[PDB]
Amino acid sequence: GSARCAVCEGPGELCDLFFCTSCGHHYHGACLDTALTARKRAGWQCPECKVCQACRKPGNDSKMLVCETCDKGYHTFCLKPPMEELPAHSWKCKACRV
Amino acid sequence: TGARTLADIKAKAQLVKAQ
Ligand SMILES: [Zn+2]
Ligand SMILES: [Zn+2]
Ligand SMILES: [Zn+2]
Ligand SMILES: [Zn+2]
Repeated sequence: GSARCAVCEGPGELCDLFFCTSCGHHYHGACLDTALTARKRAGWQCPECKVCQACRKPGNDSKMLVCETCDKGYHTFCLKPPMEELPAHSWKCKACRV
Repeated sequence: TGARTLADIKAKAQLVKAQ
């Protein structure tokens, strides 16, 4: 299966690209702006089917914080430590922060 | 550094996808 890029259109090998498990299609880091890491290399749910780690529902992209290194979804209104507002800075794991 | 995190990742995805 070519599993061409989900959002960019183009064929690619299945090993050096992020392969979404649910969707079945892989994609380049540049297209979705995802850092190349072993955790995501295995295959992280692309933003097209991402879910909150609290309610397991998508949407609220501007109000949802996603980890740069690992794949985790945090809702500004129901994340692990709930916040009263949207952080002006980045809110992800320490490694994710950098 | 801004909420560009998922905001830029998924929202831009819509721009390139919907395009
Ligand atoms: Zn691509
Ligand atoms: Zn997916
Ligand atoms: Zn993280
Ligand atoms: Zn949530």
